Amino acid sequence: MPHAFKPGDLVFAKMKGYPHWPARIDDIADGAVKPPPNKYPIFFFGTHETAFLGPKDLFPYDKSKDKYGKPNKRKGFNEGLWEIQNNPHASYS
Repeated sequence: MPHAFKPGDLVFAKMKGYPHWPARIDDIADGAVKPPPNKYPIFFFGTHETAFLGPKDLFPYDKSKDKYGKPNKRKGFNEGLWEIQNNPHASYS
């Protein structure tokens, strides 16, 4: 059975006006800004951007990839597909 989300989990993450996007739950570095309560720091593959999202907008990657893991015209999306499949745990700093 599922646990709560944890750093390193792979997802597609949804935000308004954007397709379901390949992403991971990030750690918070010592000294870094902490997320709001009940939100997680989401790192978006390809764009390398970060947003704070709650579980309603996080779809586990294994279950969802068949629906959401197809090429998209949006900037960064296809690079992000490569990252989540091929090196989802690397430093992209």
